Amino acid sequence: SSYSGPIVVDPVTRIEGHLRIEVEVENGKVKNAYSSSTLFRGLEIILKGRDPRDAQHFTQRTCGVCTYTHALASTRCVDNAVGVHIPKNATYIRNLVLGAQYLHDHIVHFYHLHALDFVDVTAALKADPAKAAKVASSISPRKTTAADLKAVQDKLKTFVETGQLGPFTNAYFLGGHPAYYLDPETNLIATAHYLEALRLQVKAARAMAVFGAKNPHTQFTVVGGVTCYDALTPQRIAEFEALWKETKAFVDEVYIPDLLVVAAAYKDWTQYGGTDNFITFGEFPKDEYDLNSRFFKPGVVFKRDFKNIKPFDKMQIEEHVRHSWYEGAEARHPWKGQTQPKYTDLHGDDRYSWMKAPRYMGEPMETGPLAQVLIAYSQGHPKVKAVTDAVLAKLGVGPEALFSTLGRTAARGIETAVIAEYVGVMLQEYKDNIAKGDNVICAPWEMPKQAEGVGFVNAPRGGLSHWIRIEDGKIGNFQLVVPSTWTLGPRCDKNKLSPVEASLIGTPVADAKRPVEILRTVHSFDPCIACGVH
Amino acid sequence: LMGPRRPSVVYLHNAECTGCSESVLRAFEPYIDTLILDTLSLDYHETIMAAAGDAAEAALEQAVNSPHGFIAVVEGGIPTAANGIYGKVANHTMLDICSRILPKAQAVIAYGTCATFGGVQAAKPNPTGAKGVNDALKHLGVKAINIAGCPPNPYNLVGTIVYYLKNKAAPELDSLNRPTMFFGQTVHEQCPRLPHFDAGEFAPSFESEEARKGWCLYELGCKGPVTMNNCPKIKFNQTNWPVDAGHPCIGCSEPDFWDAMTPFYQN
Ligand code: SF4
Ligand code: SF4
Ligand code: F3S
Ligand SMILES: [Mg+2]
Repeated sequence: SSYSGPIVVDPVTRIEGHLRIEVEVENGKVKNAYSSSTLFRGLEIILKGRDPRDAQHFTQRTCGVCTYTHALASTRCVDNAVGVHIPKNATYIRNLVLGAQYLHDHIVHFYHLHALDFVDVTAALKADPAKAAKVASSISPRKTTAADLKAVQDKLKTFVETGQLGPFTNAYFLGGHPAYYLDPETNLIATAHYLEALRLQVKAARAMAVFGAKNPHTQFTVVGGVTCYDALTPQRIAEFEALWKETKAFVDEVYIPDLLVVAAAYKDWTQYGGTDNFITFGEFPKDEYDLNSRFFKPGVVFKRDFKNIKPFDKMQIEEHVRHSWYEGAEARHPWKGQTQPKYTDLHGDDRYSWMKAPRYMGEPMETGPLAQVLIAYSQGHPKVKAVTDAVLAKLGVGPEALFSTLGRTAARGIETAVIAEYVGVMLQEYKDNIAKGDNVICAPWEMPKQAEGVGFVNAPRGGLSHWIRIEDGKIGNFQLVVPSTWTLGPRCDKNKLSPVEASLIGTPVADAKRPVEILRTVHSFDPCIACGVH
Repeated sequence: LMGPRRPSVVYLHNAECTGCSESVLRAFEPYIDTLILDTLSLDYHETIMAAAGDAAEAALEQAVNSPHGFIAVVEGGIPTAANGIYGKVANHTMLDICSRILPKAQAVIAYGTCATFGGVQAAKPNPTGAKGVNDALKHLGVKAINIAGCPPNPYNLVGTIVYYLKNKAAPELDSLNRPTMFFGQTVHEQCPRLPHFDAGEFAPSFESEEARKGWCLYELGCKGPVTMNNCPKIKFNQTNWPVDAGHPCIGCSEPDFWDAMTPFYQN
């Protein structure tokens, strides 16, 4: 009782944007995969000829999930082009807002995008809330009572008995599903925390608005620094700090223990969705012109050879179009990029996506939390090592376990925990700098008529780069190369499967009508298709 | 997904960045859990719904054809160039999807400047021929309530929905089909820096002592004077808004703003 034939998942839900996944299944396992991105907007085309100062406002709208990240990348890119060295406080404030973005983003991803692949919300109604409370209190320093969880169960019961299941309508778990493993009590704990996370994320996002004006789509960055003089005040710093502290507590006491209880129940998921190659750009600089000054450092690894981390050479990036809906077949370095749409329909002329296919030294590279964590680990990062080792020991698995869908999901949690703590360190450094009498947040600069620039962000989904060629003081070319482009773009002109495609090979599918296993792997990369395609 | 009891909402995503969906998640008093468990029945939403693929498509059909009726909330512009092919879901163009579903709704709300007016992908040279919902579907008689902004204040969405549920009608709308209860004032007339404007006290640069002191941002491009929104009043995330963060308004609740308000740092 194992299926052979195609499976199409279109739309892939619980991602940002518009993705179609196609697989071929042979005897109950995936033997082939295509990652098809089915919306194009063309922001790179739109930017041509405009004022480089305007780029961040357009490119931020690449994505509202990874809001701020593109404004930061564009501003880093134009800062770089004009050769301005922004003040220490602008680096601190930009870094603090970015750290808060990671916490918001990863919490929402685990609960609101990923968890319904693993949690049967309706089985929570059959749970014993007293047994569930004991379990919940054993995994966290946060003590949970039976009444606590019964309140959630009562609310859910009412919701389900209305027959209006809303976002749970036709869920793959309804009626039971052989790939869903959790007991009723663990479902109830995860469902309770899903709901809690809906309100906690409000606070995590608010933390960005304290300095950054608003979320979504911050409005405090300028070429040369930041604009928010109010962010210097003790009141705004206190407000930020309080939100950060509450968000970190949720990470530490709710998200990571839930991640570990679910990972332990799905330990077979160490055996699927591995990848070979990894790229990461580093994040949280001390020096805006030196990636190696970042708390997380850049690096490149091929074929899981973490003993031999290679330096990141930005000139070795090329974006392929042979299997994409663009003209021709020529890959381009983004300073020579081209965005020339030409649609051929699904698999017309062997083309099946609006994403380009970035390759590093010709190889397909996973980026994102697993890349950032594994490379930092391998560079001796003490905080990443400490958290990763504790996660490994708690799960009773060795490091090989990380090269998988479960691995990736765990790495997202690891990075969340590490960044939540590091925000506190950055905050203190910021405070210290203010206390020294440094109240400067923006530096003057001048627009060159001709220049090239690049800005690098390690965003929640991985290495983000924005590339500008300034001509006559205007945008001659502006190219975005985005983490989901790397991870979920299609094949290249050497026909190498992208990370998502390759990772899907070997996926078991118990029920082809309800292919939750495909979703588990795809969701573990946290796809953002507006990002990937722009 | 729905039946009696709570009003059904079908939420569609066209050419968008999901920032408008994220804004709804920031809902405050009521919060988003109250809205989806008590107020409304969120019967289709690609970002957060459990079902995918064929099951997701069946959920949408079930919702749209319910005899109980549904409200449509639409995020993103509709790409119309090349017969709609720049945007597809379930291998149907967004144009075709919206053309079929929206005339069936009891009410349509276009949420965000992309859905209202075309937005960022509609900016010159508009390679995908992206249109706002009412522009794209005027021939089918669709007249969506337009809640503009990039993204809008989610206060404005919830407020519109609640009004509609209570009064069984749209609130008073302006000439861009936006509720006058939210969009009836310029940003500028509500701005705390207005006395500086009146006095001709403008920051000449972001690094300047005048900017530090909170002087008016008009010389640095502020489009508050020509932008209708409730930003200074409601603020965002219960705590801030662009000019109080020291940055000019970029005019994000106005039609064609990407081209009309640019260069953003000039007036
Ligand atoms: S209106 Fe703005 S925030 Fe909303 S979908 Fe469009 S680009 Fe994104
Ligand atoms: S900062 Fe902008 S909205 Fe405020 S007074 Fe000046 S021009 Fe008006
Ligand atoms: S940029 Fe938009 S969010 Fe308000 S302050 Fe201006 S209308
Ligand atoms: Mg690009």
